Amino acid sequence: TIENTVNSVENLFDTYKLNDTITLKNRILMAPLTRCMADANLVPTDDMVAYYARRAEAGLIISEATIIRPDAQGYPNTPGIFTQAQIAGWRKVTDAVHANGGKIFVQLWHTGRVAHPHFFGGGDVLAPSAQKIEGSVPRMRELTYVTPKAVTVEDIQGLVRDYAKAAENVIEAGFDGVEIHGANGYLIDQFLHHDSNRRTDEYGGTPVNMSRFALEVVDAIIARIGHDRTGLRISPGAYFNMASDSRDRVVFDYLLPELEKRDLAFVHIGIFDDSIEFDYLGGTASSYVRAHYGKTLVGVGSYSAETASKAIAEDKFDLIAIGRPFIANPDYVAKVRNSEELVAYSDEMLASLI
Ligand SMILES: Cc1cc2nc3c(=O)[nH]c(=O)nc-3n(C[C@H](O)[C@H](O)[C@H](O)COP(=O)(O)O)c2cc1C
Ligand SMILES: CCCCCCCCCCCCCCCCCC
Repeated sequence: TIENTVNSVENLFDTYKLNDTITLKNRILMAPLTRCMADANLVPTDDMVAYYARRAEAGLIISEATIIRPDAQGYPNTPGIFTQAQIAGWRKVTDAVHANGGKIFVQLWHTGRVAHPHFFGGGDVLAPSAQKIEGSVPRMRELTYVTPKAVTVEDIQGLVRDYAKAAENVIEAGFDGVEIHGANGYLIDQFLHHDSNRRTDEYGGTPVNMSRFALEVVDAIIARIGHDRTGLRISPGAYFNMASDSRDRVVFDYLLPELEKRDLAFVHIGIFDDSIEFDYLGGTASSYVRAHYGKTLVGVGSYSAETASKAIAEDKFDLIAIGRPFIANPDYVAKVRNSEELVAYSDEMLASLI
């Protein structure tokens, strides 16, 4: 059991060969963490360069979610990678991480129905279906979510194009690869769940159809940058801006073996506390995926170094992403290596980019 922790987490420091292109120096990933600190042009700042550079002891950094085009924006100051200036800003980040002996993937984002037109000149919010989420944008004054426009198949083609163009830009910006943000209720996840996907065309209504958009995005990105540089984050369990539906499981039962055919760099779970069991998945999100997918898996969500080490020892997943503790402890890896006390995260830490 994971709770029966032991007095060594040596396995976290194992070298891990993702594939013939990339070997990680340890099993510890910096989880993607939106910080809302990019500039008015959504260009990474020199403060963001320093922030990522000081975490280069991680085996791999996954960047904050990075938007693929303007109508993807749902939160303030989230960086993009669709303009030349954005590419140049990210190149400073990746050069600094590499110079510090690290590796970094960008996380490519479209928020779908969680976008807000305040950020993009009053344009249409896009989603699989005209199903609005509840509420308003967090930490902003009165930006109520709107009913999305159900994308047309031409919109879908343009979105696939723009994911692929972003992936090309990512390589120009010097990243080691891309994590596709297929998780946490955002655009790709919206196609994979019945709450958000009420379509009756070739993108809805069956597991094959509901998986089609995700697989088209994956395949278009692989065609641009290669499978060894492409990972995917997924949320089989509904929990953020997503209502649950008992039929969603069979979508993922179809998707996961299809993903295995693409020989991705990794699949990564998107969850906050992986100790939570989901009724519809027969247990935890990671155990569900591990039962349906036989290649490298990144676990995440309320793990300590000790419980992550135990889970990996027990073959539950291969790599551990660490989120909140990497905000509270820039030197997380060194402190874990040296058995030093770690500071607990508090939400108040988000005000500071350190
Ligand atoms: C402030 C904050 C921002 C986040 N932003 C993202 C994001 O950009 N992309 C994403 O996929 N997950 C995001 N997450 C989720 C984390 O990647 C991670 O799954 C979560 O924090 C659980 O891991 P932890 O317990 O180690 O923090 C965010 C989490 C937090 C706390
Ligand atoms: C945007 C990143 C930071 C978000 C902070 C607020 C928390 C969002 C995630 C909530 C995690 C708990 C989910 C409750 C869902 C029920 C599932 C069983």
